[PDB]
Amino acid sequence: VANATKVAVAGASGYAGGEILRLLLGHPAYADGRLRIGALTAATSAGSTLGEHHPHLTPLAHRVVEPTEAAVLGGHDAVFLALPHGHSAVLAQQLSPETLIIDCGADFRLTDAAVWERFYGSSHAGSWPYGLPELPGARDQLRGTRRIAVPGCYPTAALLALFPALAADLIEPAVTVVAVSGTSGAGRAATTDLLGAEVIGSARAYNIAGVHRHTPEIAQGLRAVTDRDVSVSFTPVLIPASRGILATCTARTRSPLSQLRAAYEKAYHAEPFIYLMPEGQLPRTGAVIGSNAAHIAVAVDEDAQTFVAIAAIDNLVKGTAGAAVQSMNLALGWPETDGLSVVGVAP
Ligand SMILES: NC(=O)c1ccc[n+]([C@@H]2O[C@H](COP(=O)([O-])OP(=O)(O)OC[C@H]3O[C@@H](n4cnc5c(N)ncnc54)[C@H](OP(=O)(O)O)[C@@H]3O)[C@@H](O)[C@H]2O)c1
Repeated sequence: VANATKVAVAGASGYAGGEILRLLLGHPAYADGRLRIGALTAATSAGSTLGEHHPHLTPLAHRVVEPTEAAVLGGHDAVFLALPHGHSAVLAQQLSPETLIIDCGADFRLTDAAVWERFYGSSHAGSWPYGLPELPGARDQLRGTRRIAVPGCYPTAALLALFPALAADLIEPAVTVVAVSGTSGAGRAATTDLLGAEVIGSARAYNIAGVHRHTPEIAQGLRAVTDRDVSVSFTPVLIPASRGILATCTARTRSPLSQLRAAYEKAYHAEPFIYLMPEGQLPRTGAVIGSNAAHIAVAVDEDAQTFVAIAAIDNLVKGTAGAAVQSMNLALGWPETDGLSVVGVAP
């Protein structure tokens, strides 16, 4: 059990960095003095105050953003990396080795070098314990870890929706995922196609037909629960919301619905963040915003011989920062649910 942890956040001015800070402010270790918020770093934002970026985080508004450098990041027991991929290997190498390093990007997520290279165009750096505690065998690798690779947002929703059925061998291993997402998932770098005037009142699929980099990440998590050949058709759709992922996940099945439901019960009955919808209810992203919860319902389309699983998460909490803090709690030997509410902020 960690006694006193001074935390830095690299990429503090971005959405993921902002959300880590929000959750750390609400964490009971912050309140009782055991967790201390240190250096807040970025690139070009350095020299500005945090309030200029995250006006919702008023207790920290006056903090001056510092450059993202080893000298600034030194002397922290834990360092969150909330930066675009391709910096954390370089950066992680510069930090004291015993630092708990929690990487929100993709660099340490994937376990196959040829898959990595294909989708990311660089040499594979390797892999770190995957920050999705609810996956079979995941929680054990996170306890006492000094290294965490936080999952992508879409794979979190897809894996939670699909792994129990596939693990029980109750569906075919060719899965289809169509997931809608709020725009905060795309980050805070200004581009035309993320402007409000463009996104408000409009929906669009993007990176379709296997080009999205989260495709192999879904396939990897699934391959860990079955011996069968997994395929993934993944289509992300940007919708006019700031937060939220609703993943619609399908696969061929000939199994009774009651057996599929039993597989979800077994997987999730004692998982505090997973909420199985009551009969006749279905998830909505509105219900999970600002919580670390995933709300899940499953069904069978008999005419179509198709299993349907719906999963809703907050992309910034269970999809990113909440996953990071949940995994942090595990790494430090603190109660896993600390700082992480299952109650949504709705309407
Ligand atoms: N947002 C999500 O829903 C989500 C979900 C899953 C994973 N992630 C991951 O989180 C990471 C950041 O995403 P985001 O959505 O939070 O992006 P973002 O909102 O654009 O913020 C990016 C942050 O990184 C900083 N940065 C950029 N280049 C840097 C550099 N060369 N050195 C140091 N800092 C640099 C920026 O600083 P400046 O302000 O100075 O530019 C900013 O603080 C990505 O790897 C992404 O894959 C995000």
